[PDB]
Formats: sequence, C-alpha cells, structure tokens
Amino acid sequence: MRLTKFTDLALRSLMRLAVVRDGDEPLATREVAEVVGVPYTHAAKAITRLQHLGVVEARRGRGGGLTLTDLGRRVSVGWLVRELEGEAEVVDCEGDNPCPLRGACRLRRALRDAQEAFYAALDPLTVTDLVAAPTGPVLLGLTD
Amino acid sequence: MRLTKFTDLALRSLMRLAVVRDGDEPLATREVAEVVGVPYTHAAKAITRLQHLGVVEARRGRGGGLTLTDLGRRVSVGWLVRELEGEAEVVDCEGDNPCPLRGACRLRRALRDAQEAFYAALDPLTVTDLVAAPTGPVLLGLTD
DNA sequence: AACACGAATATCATCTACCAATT
DNA sequence: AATTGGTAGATGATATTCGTGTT
Ligand code: SF4
Ligand code: SF4
Repeated sequence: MRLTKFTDLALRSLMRLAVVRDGDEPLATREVAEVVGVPYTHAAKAITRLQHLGVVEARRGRGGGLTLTDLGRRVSVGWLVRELEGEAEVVDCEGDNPCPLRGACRLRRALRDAQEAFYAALDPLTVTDLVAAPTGPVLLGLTD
Repeated sequence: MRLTKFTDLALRSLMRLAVVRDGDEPLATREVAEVVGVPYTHAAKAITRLQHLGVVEARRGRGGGLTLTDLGRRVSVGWLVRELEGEAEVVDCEGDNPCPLRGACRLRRALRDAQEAFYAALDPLTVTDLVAAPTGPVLLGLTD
C-alpha cells in the first residue's frame, strides 16, 4: 500500500510554495520542481491539478509563476490526499475478474473503515503545520 | 492507494477455509482458488506465505489439503494485512531519487500516523468476524 | 517565458505462469 | 495428488515526456 508519487510530489510543491516569503517573488514551476527534486513535467501536471483544486494560483505569463492561495494554507492534508489520490477503493472488487463476495463482504466494510481512519488521521493537519519546524527551516535552507 | 491482490486473495482463501465444516474434508488449493475466483498459481504462493505465517495447515501429500489452524481463526485482520502487505512506508522517501525532506518531514510523521490508524482500524476484527453473516452464507452457497 | 491540455513512451511493482524438488 | 521454492514473461497502473495551444 503506497501513495502515488503524484500526490506526494504535489504536497512537496504545496510546502515549497508555503514557505515562500510573503510577496518575495512568484515561483516558476521549474525552480520548485528542482528544489523539491522531482521531474519538471510531472510537477507541471500536479500544478495543473492543484490549480483546478483552487489551492495554487498559476499566473500564465507576462511575468508570474506560482502562489499559494488563501485556500491552500488552510486546507487540510486529508482533503488534499483525497482529491489528489481520488478515494478509490483500497481493493478492486469489480475488476476484470470481479470477486464473488461483492454485496456481502464484511472485509470490504472493514477496509472502507480503515481507509476512512487513514483519511481522518490526516484530516486535522493543514499545510502550515507541515511546514512548521523542522520542515520549514529545511525547505528554506534548500533555496540557494 | 491500493492493497495488493496477493493480500486480498490470501484473505479470500482464509475466509473460504474458515467456513469449512468442522472435519468435513481438507480443501485442495485448486478448489479454494476456483471458489473464490483467483488464479491457482497466485493462490499457491499466498498459501505458502500463509503456511509460513502459521495460520494455514498445508498437508503436502498422501491425502490432505488445506486446514485453518487454531491460530488462523483467532488472528486479527490487522496482523494479517501487516504480514501480507509488509508495513512498507506509504511513500518512497529513499527511492531511486530520494526526497531532500528526509529527516525533517512532518508529512512523513503524518502519513506514519495515518497508516497506523488504518492498521489499528483493522486490528480488532478476526477472521471469524469476516465470515459472519452475510459473508459466511454466501461463501457456503458458493460451494457446489 | 510561462502554464494547460491531450497522446504516447517508459518503468516498475506486482500479477502470473512454470519447472523441478519433495511428501 | 499435493505443496514448496526459485525464475523469469505479463500486465497494467502510474511516472514521465512532449508537442501544440493559449496567455
Ligand atoms: S474479498 Fe471482499 S473486499 Fe476483497 S476483493 Fe472480494 S469483495 Fe472486495
Ligand atoms: S515530502 Fe516527506 S513524506 Fe513525501 S517523500 Fe519527501 S520526505 Fe517522504
């Protein structure tokens, strides 16, 4: 059981954008992707996703890059992981070869509850929490 | 975020073995794999794993198949999912391209706690619970 | 001088098949 | 008449790339 590199990459991007100095300069996607150490092209897809979600402002030209939106700073990590991962079932009951235990599986209820426990354990935290010490100092130091 | 078909397949096998009538006849791996609808060869690897864990008795010849061990009926689903999935991190921080936020990532602590919440939501249930109504009746009906 | 949107290419983690060795 | 242990082919999900179209 593992989170997509898409989701973790997008959260890296959100954190980098969250440590930015208030009104220093908008960040180009390349510089964020290189600071957090991910391929630029994957980061750009994550940026388009985050922009659709409303957490990241992506100025498109004439001077301008990436800004953390008001929303971006107060949204919870649980909501972000739900929207970036897609809350898809933790098991593929109705795949190409569906399980005969559909419609009367207590394991499916159990795994439903466990996945909700995961997401709810993420639900309190915001992105400002994720960039508190010692993470914030590290991200800032990494800009050189 | 998805559970391996190995783990879900093995839990299907455990459930099928749990509904077996007390001293009816030991189950061949083929008949279990076909009742629960998984490829036989994958099921055999899961069976070897379960036997190493001590939950499944696999008589090797001269007449004999699969039995749920005393342990098998009282073990928790959380323990089973831990041993079959391997408690590997839900993110690959030290992969081929390690994250620069190792050693000072609050997201890693958050995801650690969320994964523990998952496993602990599974920790109460046993395998006898998973085959209670309506699952047990369905598994039994499926034997024809 | 950047971000967005859609079509492949690559990759790798697991799904799966298989042969030989017991028993 | 079955289960076990090591070896690759299969696969499909996603990690990644890229070209064109805005802006
Ligand atoms: S055993 Fe239950 S939870 Fe697992 S794949 Fe089948 S229906 Fe889904
Ligand atoms: S951002 Fe944190 S949790 Fe994510 S891969 Fe990097 S160190 Fe791990």
